[PDB]
Parts: sequence; structure tokens; C-alpha cells
Amino acid sequence: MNLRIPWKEVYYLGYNMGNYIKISEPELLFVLRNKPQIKDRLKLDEKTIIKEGVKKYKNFWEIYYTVKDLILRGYRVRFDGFFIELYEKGIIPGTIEQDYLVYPVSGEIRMTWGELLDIYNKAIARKSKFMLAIVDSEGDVTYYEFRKL
Amino acid sequence: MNLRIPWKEVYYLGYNMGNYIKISEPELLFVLRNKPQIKDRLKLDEKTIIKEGVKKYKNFWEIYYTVKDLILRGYRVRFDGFFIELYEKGIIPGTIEQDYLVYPVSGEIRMTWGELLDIYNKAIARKSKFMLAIVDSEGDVTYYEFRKL
Repeated sequence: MNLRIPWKEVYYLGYNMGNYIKISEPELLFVLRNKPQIKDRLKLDEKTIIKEGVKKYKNFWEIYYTVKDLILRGYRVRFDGFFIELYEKGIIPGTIEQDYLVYPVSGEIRMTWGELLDIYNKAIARKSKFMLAIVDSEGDVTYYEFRKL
Repeated sequence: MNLRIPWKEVYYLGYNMGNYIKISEPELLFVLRNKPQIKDRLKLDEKTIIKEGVKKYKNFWEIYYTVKDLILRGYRVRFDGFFIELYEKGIIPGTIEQDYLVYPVSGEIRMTWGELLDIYNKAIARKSKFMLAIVDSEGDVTYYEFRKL
């Protein structure tokens, strides 16, 4: 989960700890499937990482698919353990504050309006804008801003 | 439920049918508690109207409280049976399109992200912006825009 690999070669995902990149399972899962040569220079399987991602995050797949869509669109992101930090194209994460904290979910997973308020409030408590990412059954992602008036 | 009363004296709530105002229970409930003289010129009780409002709308109170907050803030609104149509101050409803379709809920009532998408889509299908109104346990209302990026 700690990659001794230059930050840029893992798309600037995870946290740059200087001597390694501390990276989450869904982010790492993406790196594996897009950098096959790194899959060996590490020799781990996306069966095992998938396996542990699901164990760790109820919304593993939603995180993975949202990271994937965003990185492929050219955005820079970093998973904080709850929110995906979304930065403009060309920005290196941590270098400035993210534009959005994005919360990834799928359409079927349940919620109360009270839960939405809690999530939004957490983003406000970190002084940033809030975005919901909904991943549908084909793994496609749509995005919605939610903001108090 | 049909008031033979000039539109302006019921705050421009309900639908102006020319010879009467077709008004909903939560809107009417508000009129009753703010125009006591009209409560008699009509001689109905907010026990009975409350009673039938709840029978008709699962979110009766949330509608009532949101109408109330908005009308007292000076906005013009009209309940469409699902959304509250929100117009700028000074506007007469129907006269132009509403600025928002607002959907009123309370924090404890359940939801899936799929439900939020459906509600939002209905507002988009009517070509207008979408606002969620959350009424808390003291009847206070907070407002949030939700929009696709």
C-alpha cells in the first residue's frame, strides 16, 4: 500500500510521503489496471487489492469508478479516506486546496436527508465546496454540486 | 379549498382560477393562521384542514413550514402538488416561470440517491433549477441548491 515509486507515475494519487506514496486500495486498483508494467514492478494482484478494498470501504467500487473517471478526464484527485479531493487539471494535490470534496455513492445505496446534511457539513467544516458523484450500474459517473443558500 | 377571495389577500398562494383561488391545504393552513379575519369569512378550522392535509401529503408539515418561511421572507410561492414554485419578491406566480422548484423534506425522512436523482430530473424535465428545503424539528427551514455539473 506504500509505493516506492515516483508520485507522477501513479498519477499523483495517494499521499506523497517523500520516500513512498501512501495510496488507498481503490486508487491503487486503478493504477494497476492502467500501468501494467507497474503491476509487476510490484507483483500484486487486483484480486487481492479489490478483496481488501471492499473489506475496508463500503463504497469501494464507487470510489474506484469515480477516481477512474476523474483521472481519465485529466483531473487530479486524492482519496482522503472519506472524500475524493478534486483538483483542477495540471495541479499537484496538496500543493493548493482542492476545488471540491467529492463524495461517491451509487443510486441504490440508502440515505436520509440528515445524512446528506452531515456529509455536506463535513465538507463545509473543511472550508470547501461539496460535490456528489453518483456511479450507475455501468460504472459511469455523474456529478452534482450541493450547496446551502 | 376554493376561495372566492381576491388573489392578493391570500398572498398569491394557490392557483388563480379567475372566480376563485384553488389552494392546497398547507398553503391554506398558512392563510388561516395569518389572516384571522379570513378564518371567519370562511369559518373553517385549522384542525380540519391540517387533518386533511396530512391525509393527502406525506410531507404536509414540511410543505406548510416551507411555504410559511418563504412567504414571510417576502418571496412568492405556489404549491404545485409536488414542488413549491419559488418566485422572486414582488412577482405574481404564473406571470413568469418560477426561479426554483423546491422540494420540501425533513431530515429524518428516508431517501436513496436514486430518489434524489428522480426528483431533480423532474425539475429538469420542467426546465427549472432545483432546490431542496430541509425543515428541522423547530420548523426552521434551510435551503440547498442541487445541480448537475
